[PDB]
Amino acid sequence: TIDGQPLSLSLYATPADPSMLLSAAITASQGGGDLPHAVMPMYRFPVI
Amino acid sequence: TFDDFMIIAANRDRSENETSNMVAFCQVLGQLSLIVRNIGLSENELTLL
Repeated sequence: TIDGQPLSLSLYATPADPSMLLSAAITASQGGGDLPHAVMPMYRFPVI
Repeated sequence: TFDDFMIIAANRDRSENETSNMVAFCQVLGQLSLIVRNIGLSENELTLL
């Protein structure tokens, strides 16, 4: 203008949106229990 | 190592260097506990590395 102020208005850039935070549960896989060696005892079946 | 920390333990008669080494071992263990539970690691990422 006569005073130095601009006629055409300014551009308003869009701000960035807040992102959505993500989490996860990674999982493991260990081996199972393997059977030991069997020993024969001295007692009968109802006692053992 | 983890062995020879057990042998410095379970004695109750150790040198000052022995208890200093066991204290350094336990403090490195505590640092590792903090470095795991602070960053968040459910060990499937950790034990791979």
